[PDB]
Amino acid sequence: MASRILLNNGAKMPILGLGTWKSPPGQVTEAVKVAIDVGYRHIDCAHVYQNENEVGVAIQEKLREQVVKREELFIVSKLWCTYHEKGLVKGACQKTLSDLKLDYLDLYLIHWPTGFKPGKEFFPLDESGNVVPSDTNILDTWAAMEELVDEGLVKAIGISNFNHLQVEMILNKPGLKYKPAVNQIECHPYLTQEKLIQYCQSKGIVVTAYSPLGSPDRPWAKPEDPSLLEDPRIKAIAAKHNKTTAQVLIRFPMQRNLVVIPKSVTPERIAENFKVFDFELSSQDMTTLLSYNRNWRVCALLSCTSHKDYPFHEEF
Ligand SMILES: NC(=O)c1ccc[n+]([C@@H]2O[C@H](COP(=O)([O-])OP(=O)(O)OC[C@H]3O[C@@H](n4cnc5c(N)ncnc54)[C@H](OP(=O)(O)O)[C@@H]3O)[C@@H](O)[C@H]2O)c1
Ligand SMILES: Cc1cccc(Nc2cc(Cl)nc(SCC(=O)O)n2)c1C
Repeated sequence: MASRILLNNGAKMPILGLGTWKSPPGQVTEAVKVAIDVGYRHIDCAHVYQNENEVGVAIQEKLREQVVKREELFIVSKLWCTYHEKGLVKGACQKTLSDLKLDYLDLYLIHWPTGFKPGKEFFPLDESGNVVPSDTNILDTWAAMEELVDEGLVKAIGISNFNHLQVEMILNKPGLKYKPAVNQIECHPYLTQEKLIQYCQSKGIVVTAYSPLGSPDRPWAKPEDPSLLEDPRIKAIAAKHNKTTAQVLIRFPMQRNLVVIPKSVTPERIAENFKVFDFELSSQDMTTLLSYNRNWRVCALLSCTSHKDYPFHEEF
């Protein structure tokens, strides 16, 4: 198991990163500091997570402490849906760089393929509870992302929550300057993403698996929902390998040549989640975990099911 994966831009992306969605501002600074101390070299961030300033504080402390150099870190952020308009992309990227206190990002992603009306609200809703779209399309937003690479503000650009047709739209864009390096998608034993992973890997696009533990802190969770961390079948695989259920869940995507970004703000769990390079799931273990697929999404963006670019009507 190599600890990094080569991207189509020539850079090496660490296969394990720390997620930061739902990491409250007063906890995330310590979380990122613990993560860097433990050995994480990749942090997944987003403007919409509303904590980039605090992530910035942590990165800067560790750089000043000389625990790491900037070139050893791989920092990802994401363009939020209200900034798809071509003329807003650069400003959004610059606000993120300013919050993170960085001169460049390693990877900047279009967070979702759906553009939302610009303004103060992250999720601008109509009276029916559906998001108000922006008059934007994916290809113009991609061209604005490419300008960030030309200016040196970001080393690589990519996408998140794009279906294969939407990726194909970018790959076939007239005058394409840069291919996406990464597609960041939800992926875990209940949503195994076989077809989309096959597709992406066949195009040289690295896949990053989000919500690998099933996002037990997601705010919309319901008691009837499935729970990976409580699944007795996965606990039995963990018990066999003298590991925790979370560690099994993190190792799983690693053996599929995916990047994985488990989130925690608990120092003991940050450390636990990093101890996944000292064991191997068997061929049978992988086949078994893949069989748990149930097409179940944490993140189904249900307020956008009428949006022209909603990604999840397509099979993959
Ligand atoms: N591109 C996108 O649209 C998108 C969407 C979703 C997620 N993401 C990214 O992917 C990351 C991970 O996904 P996620 O945040 O949804 O969920 P996750 O990483 O699947 O689960 C995080 C939850 O699991 C808990 N946890 C972590 N390690 C654990 C352990 N070893 N034992 C027991 N519980 C543990 C965390 O608790 P504590 O924090 O309290 O320890 C938190 O409640 C996000 O933070 C974000 O960076 C991206
Ligand atoms: C309180 C509130 C109001 C409106 C919408 C949402 N849904 C969110 C919020 C955030 Cl920060 N992230 C997601 S999905 C995670 C992602 O897109 O990375 N969904 C939430 C959590």
